[PDB]
Amino acid sequence: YRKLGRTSDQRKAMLRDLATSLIISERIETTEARAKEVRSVVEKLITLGKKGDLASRRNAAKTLRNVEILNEDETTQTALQKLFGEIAERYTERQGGYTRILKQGPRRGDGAESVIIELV
Amino acid sequence: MEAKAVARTIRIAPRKVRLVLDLIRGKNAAEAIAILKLTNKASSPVIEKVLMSALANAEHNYDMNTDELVVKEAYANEGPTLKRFRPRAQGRASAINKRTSHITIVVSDGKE
Amino acid sequence: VKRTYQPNKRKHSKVHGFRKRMSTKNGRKVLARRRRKGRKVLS
Amino acid sequence: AVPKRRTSKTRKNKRRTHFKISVPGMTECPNCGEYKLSHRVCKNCGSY
RNA sequence: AUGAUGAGGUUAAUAGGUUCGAGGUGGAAGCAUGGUGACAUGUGGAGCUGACGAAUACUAAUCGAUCGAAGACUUAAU
RNA sequence: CGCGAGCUGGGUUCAGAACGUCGUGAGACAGUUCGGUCCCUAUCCGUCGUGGGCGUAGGAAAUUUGAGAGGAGCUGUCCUU
RNA sequence: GACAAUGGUAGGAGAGCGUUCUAAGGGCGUUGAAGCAUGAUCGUAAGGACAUGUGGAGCGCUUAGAAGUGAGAAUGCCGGUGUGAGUAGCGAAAGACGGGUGAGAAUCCCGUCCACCGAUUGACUAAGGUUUCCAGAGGAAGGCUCGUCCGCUCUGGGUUAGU
RNA sequence: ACCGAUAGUGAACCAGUACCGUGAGGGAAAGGUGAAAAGCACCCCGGAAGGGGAGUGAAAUAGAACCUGAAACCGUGUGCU
RNA sequence: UUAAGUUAUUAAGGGCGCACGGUGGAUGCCUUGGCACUAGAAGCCGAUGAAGGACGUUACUAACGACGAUAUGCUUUGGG
Repeated sequence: YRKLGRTSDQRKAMLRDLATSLIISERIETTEARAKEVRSVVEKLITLGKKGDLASRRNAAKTLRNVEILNEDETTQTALQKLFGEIAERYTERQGGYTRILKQGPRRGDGAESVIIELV
Repeated sequence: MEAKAVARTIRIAPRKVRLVLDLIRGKNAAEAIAILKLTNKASSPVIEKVLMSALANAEHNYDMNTDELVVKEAYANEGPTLKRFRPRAQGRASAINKRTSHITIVVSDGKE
Repeated sequence: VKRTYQPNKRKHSKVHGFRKRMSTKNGRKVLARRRRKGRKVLS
Repeated sequence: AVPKRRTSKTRKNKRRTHFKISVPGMTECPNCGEYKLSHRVCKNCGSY
């Protein structure tokens, strides 16, 4: 696995805040190495959502930050409720995948390979 | 007929701008735009702005066919520098050269 | 590390400055020498 | 630590012959737009 | 280190994911029972598991572009 | 008395202090004793690895020959005779 | 016309070449002076011409005066300009994403999440600093990167006491 | 038979002034558009800077860093290698 | 064809020569300013408040000159 230029806890906190925001907005723009590594994080977290039992509800809350989505008609679900409720219903037949990585050009301040990671 | 444009006193240093400027010379005007849009150097939005200006002086001032033009000359001269200082250690300053460039590309169709 | 010249608006005006130079003859000498250079600020 | 001699104009230019830069990918976007970088999705002025 | 080297690039198992393992940890949560309790026992070698193994095209190895030979004379046998 | 732009700094020529000794003295000894700042981003050569270029009279892929060069090279004990 | 001499440092002697100025004489110049650049020219030397560009107003020559009169060296002085070298560095530290802004955003704004200080990186208040304070506006330079931001720049404001 | 802008006063330039020092004190660098500002109306590229035209002027590589622009240095081309 | 032998073509880059640029401010010419003097004056004021300054004063105002509240000037006599 990749270390991403950070400590064991700075990488862990970065990687579950980057996996939460890819549940909120369903497509986020990051760098290429940070999307290679949150790829295996959120795909292991949709696997917990396809189960849907209480024991893996407790395991998806190991990872997900406490973020509240403002959904339509002013209703608010959490990112834990949105993982087992919407993404879990979309991929209940698909046996893998769940994300893609679309490469883009370098940034301006860096030569950082920009990447959109989407949720498919 | 030739069409030229210059960019005087561009704050990018002359060594840093002659890297990307060696990539586009001798090449036709259409693909030289595509090289300057894809290299991630700092100079690539600046030479591209000058290559836009010389292709525009060809179509407007000299009525050339801008579809078939080739970059003849693509050089960068030294401009006046800005001599800055820098405090290092034990009261001892060291000079920093803020170099500037005169970027010049000329474009033609090879006919007289 | 504490440097020299910890500033003080009272002491600077009282060991230097005009009413102190004028109080002694050798301080009117430093005023006459700065009037002769054309020095813009005295004292 | 310090250079005992100056490098000439000839020796300096022999050193930086590999101090170059490469041309990039430059693949066409067949849907619409200008040349995109190879294996990349476009953002502006293209349909990839 | 870089680049080189090697495995692959859809006619594809290259990597990830998924599925099944191996090894590791040592009995998950929830529930039930017992105990006034702290806790025990059952459910149950249980859950969990980074690099390891196998399977699987689910995702990504797109479309493309560049380079690359035309075989010199001389004499000798043939 | 190989090797400090590879390392330590115990030894010693630094400023402190003390004894012995010498000098009227300030001091001194080459007598002791305690303490006492070790700078350098490697240009060239040379070395340890590693690429690119070109040549090898067609261009490639693969297997090799070895001109050469380098590495290795020590020894005890015991038992039979 | 013979004959003879001619390595050379301290050093001695001799003869010169250029430089600026002066005097007299004689001149040359917008039909392009001095400079500058180039050239395959001449003289034994220091040097002298000529041609052609550039250049846009002065300057040669002869004789004789005068000297701030000749540079490669002084760890010279003052200017530029390299080399090292695209090398060292970029000054303690956690950010991430979305939205927005715009010629342009890893850095600007907003939002959420995360993280850090918390006998303090929190509040006051002296000294000291002087306008940095506040609004718009700007992006040359300054900011060790960027910049649409700023303690920067531009314009206009802002400090009220019987206690 | 004084100086011509590294000279001549430190100072030909809003000089004992920026600046330095706690203070006495120390102390710079920085002249030249053209005859005349006639100082480039308009057009094009660009966010702007900058350019390319057009125009003024005897001249605009006289464009406000503006008389000439030497070398070091930086380039781009090449003929022979 | 096979031998045997000879000689190229390559320039990543470099060198020399040439051409064209850029930087840079030497040089040429120029002078507002200095330098050394000559001749003729004169030399030093102030409690009636000096030399020096500080703040001010123009329609717009930063600085410098100029002048102080009668302030980017007033009166008067003469030039013009």
